Amino acid sequence: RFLKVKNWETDVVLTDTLHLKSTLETGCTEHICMGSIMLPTKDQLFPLAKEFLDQYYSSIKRFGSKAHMDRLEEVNKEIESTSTYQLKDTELIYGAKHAWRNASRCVGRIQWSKLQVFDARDCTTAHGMFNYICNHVKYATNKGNLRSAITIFPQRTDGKHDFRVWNSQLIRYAGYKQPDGSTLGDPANVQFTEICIQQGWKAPRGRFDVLPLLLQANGNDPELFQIPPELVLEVPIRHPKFDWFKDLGLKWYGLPAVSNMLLEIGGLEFSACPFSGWYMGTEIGVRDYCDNSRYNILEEVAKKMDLDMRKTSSLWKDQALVEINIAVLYSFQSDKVTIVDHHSATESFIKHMENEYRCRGGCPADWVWIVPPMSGSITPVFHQEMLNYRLTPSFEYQPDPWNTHVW
Amino acid sequence: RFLKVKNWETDVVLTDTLHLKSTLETGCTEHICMGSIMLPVRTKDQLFPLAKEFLDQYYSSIKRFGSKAHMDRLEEVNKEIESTSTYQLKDTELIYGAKHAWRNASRCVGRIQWSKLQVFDARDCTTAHGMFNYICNHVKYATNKGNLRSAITIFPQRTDGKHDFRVWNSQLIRYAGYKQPDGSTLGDPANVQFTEICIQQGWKAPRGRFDVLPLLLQANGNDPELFQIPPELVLEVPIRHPKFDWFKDLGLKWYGLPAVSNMLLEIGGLEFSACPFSGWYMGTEIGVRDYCDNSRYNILEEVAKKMDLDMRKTSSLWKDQALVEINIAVLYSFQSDKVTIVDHHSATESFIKHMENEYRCRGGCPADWVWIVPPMSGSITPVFHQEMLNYRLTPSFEYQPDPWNTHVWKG
Ligand code: HEM
Ligand code: HEM
Ligand SMILES: C=NCc1cncc(OCc2ccc3ccc(N)nc3c2)c1
Ligand SMILES: C=NCc1cncc(OCc2ccc3ccc(N)nc3c2)c1
Ligand SMILES: C[C@H](O)[C@H](O)[C@H]1CNc2nc(N)[nH]c(=O)c2N1
Ligand SMILES: C[C@H](O)[C@H](O)[C@H]1CNc2nc(N)[nH]c(=O)c2N1
Ligand SMILES: [Zn+2]
Repeated sequence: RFLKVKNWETDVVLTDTLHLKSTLETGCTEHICMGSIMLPTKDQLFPLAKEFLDQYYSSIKRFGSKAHMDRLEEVNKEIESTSTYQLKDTELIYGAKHAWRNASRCVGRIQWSKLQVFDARDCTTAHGMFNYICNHVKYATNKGNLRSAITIFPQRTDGKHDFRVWNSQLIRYAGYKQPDGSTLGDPANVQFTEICIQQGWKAPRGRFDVLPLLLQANGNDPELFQIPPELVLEVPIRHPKFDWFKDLGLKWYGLPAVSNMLLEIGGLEFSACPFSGWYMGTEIGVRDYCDNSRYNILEEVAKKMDLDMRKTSSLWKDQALVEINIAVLYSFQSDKVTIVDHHSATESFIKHMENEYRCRGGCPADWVWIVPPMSGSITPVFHQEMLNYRLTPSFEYQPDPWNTHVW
Repeated sequence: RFLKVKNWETDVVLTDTLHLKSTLETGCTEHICMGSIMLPVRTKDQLFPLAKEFLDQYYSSIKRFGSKAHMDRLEEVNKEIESTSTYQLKDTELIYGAKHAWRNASRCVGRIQWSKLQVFDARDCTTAHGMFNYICNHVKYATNKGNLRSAITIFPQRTDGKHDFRVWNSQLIRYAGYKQPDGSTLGDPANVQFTEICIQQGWKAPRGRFDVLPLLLQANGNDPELFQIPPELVLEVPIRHPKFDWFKDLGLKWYGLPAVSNMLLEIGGLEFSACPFSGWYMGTEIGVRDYCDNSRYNILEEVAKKMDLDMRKTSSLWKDQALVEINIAVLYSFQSDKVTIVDHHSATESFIKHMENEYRCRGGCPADWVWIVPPMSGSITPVFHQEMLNYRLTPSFEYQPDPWNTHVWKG
């Protein structure tokens, strides 16, 4: 019930008490670990509201205060009447920052308290949403000096009036299926690029076409909007040693801005809550470029380096992978766009873990996601035992809108 | 209950019914996942259900479930337990048990080979000298002049836990570690504690960087004894790089035979506390972990210097770059000397096929993702994208405490 975690490279042992506050379920049982599975009303409402409000007022040294009790009273009265309730601005900000703080799969949580929260709860239309989103993008991008931000659209009411951003990220390249049988652009987005076309989009059918936004307000049909090109900061990808690298014609966008998740605070459900930080190099270099069901460029890069691709034991894929990742970092840095390498970020996370254990009693962490997709054991997180559990407020997964939307 | 797993690179979805035959606990609960935690005397009372369950499995596998041979064997074991508080396995049972323990080892990427395992029955052994002889033969047989063969040597089962056979080495072949008065470590830092024990027990240490450790063997619960593996039996490989000629000057070598000796084999409730087993190396065990862990030989810097990588900023990925070259050199060296080894791409690829085969033929394959995924280049191997269900089946290999922490000294 009081758990210890060991770092095996350093023998440091932390004691986790925070997990006893965990509420939601992991998917695992005593008979089975699902640690590597991708996705494992008024009486419902008030305890949830109460538990959140309890942690809020404790966090501001006002637990058991008149202001505390008043707010509990007040929210309880609002729930009784409206069947929902509204967060005070302060609570909204705490809630958001804490959803990040609790995101067990996030290696960048050391930055969690420095999140810019944009209250977009007065929004009523997709045009409105578009405006809020352009502002988020410009603010977050900041001419390459990235700043973390989240924009929070109105909370779910009766599930018929949901706000949803249909894109999985605010910025992402298109994916088209060729008669050739292959795939042009980003294969991860083939279906979404289709639904854009189905709903009107004029695709330039290229390899790196920034997708249009597909915005859904109040449960209405979603609408297309093109982000101002001048707001989409992109980095051309070159290598600091191989001049042929530029000829591969690769680029990536500076702003990772996840738009498809669900923010839960005090039982309230924010279906449209796009948030953004900045890239860890491997997200692009390892996953986006080298995953087989993505840009899958490994073969071509290797061939250009003239490595022995005959036997896998030449570790040519490994060599190419390293070089590709060197280039991603080199390009971003040269263009003064914020980026962190997998060594710095994992080392930062270890310090953060130690802070959370020391100041909060622990830190929920999903090893399967925290360890970078390359060079795993030469990063400190590899040797770090982690406890995974679900705290609230949280970011949750939610079904893709097209499978849901009552057209 | 049926459980599905998905490969997110291929969209293959498999169905697990095998987890239903799971008993032992995972460490996990509905409120906490302990999936990345490294480590999360038995009465006649608890012994017969364990025996029966095993014997039920064994006889299914040979398509004799419910036959008279099956029933009589259950009878015989039943009686033998109430009479002797334990029982003995038939040779067939031991062999089946050993293979299935490997097959059930959820952290082993090498399980495609599970059915081909040479079982050495050392249950007639009584003394440490007898142990040394058995081990020597294991080493010679498994080595096979570089053409490695999986083998396991099974010494006598636990009785009262007061007469245990134990191999005090974590591996049959492993390099000495020496702490120096200045804080630095000479040799393998992983073995400083065991090295010290050996030294105290009479071992004359050469005090070099790659001294092969002596066998420290415990028979029947008596104090352990030192034995030197004949050098001619210890196959080693000098490490060089195919393009880099300075690499040989790094003075590196490794032993060819990975032979794990500190685990406990459990079969039908019976506990085998000394069951050394051996296969062959996946290149990353040496090249990534043994050479490059900060707490091991830790050669990344020295290799990086020699490569003249930009080492001032970690965003140069000089570490990643040096790691790859070392792993290249490890594979090249072994292949050049015709010592069996497998790269992490081949091994993970084989594991996916094995695992699929296991779902089809067996209804599942327990697998520990945290361990299965290679410690370099994780996502460019197919296992990274594979969902896995982890659970514990018997027969199994279990951890046990280091014998020096539990041994009662005779003098
Ligand atoms: C500022 C620098 C940040 C860095 C370097 C970073 C890093 C990462 C990385 C590498 C992942 C793995 C994701 C993948 O492989 O697809 C991840 C996941 C995640 N991040 Fe962070 N992140 C940052 C900011 C943020 C912010 C601002 C938020 C929310 C306010 C956030 C919330 C999350 C969540 C919820 C996940 C897991 C999502 C899932 O379960 O699929 N991160 N992060
Ligand atoms: C024949 C070629 C084999 C290969 C390539 C192989 C590969 C591996 C690797 C790379 C590991 C992870 C090691 C680590 O990181 O510490 C492992 C773990 C393991 N292997 Fe295999 N193995 C082989 C044969 C065997 C055999 C013959 C047995 C037993 C009869 C076995 C049983 C196990 C067990 C029980 C573990 C888990 C160790 C633990 O929990 O600490 N393997 N294997
Ligand atoms: C697509 N992979 C699974 C998945 C599903 N749904 C959302 C996901 O987002 C990952 C994610 C989330 C937030 C991030 C913030 C910053 C950053 N650099 N990467 C980040 C990556 C990932
Ligand atoms: C010390 N490291 C953890 C550890 C503890 N106790 C036993 C271990 O065994 C690892 C292991 C076990 C069996 C193997 C068989 C073949 C192989 N190539 N590596 C293998 C590696 C590992
Ligand atoms: C099957 C496995 O759970 C899946 O591939 C996970 C593994 N770890 C990951 N880790 C990160 N950071 N991102 C991912 O998308 C994944 N995918
Ligand atoms: C904390 C963590 O469980 C520990 O470092 C694990 C990670 N995965 C591993 N995987 C393998 N194959 N071998 C190991 O020793 C480890 N160590
Ligand atoms: Zn688990």
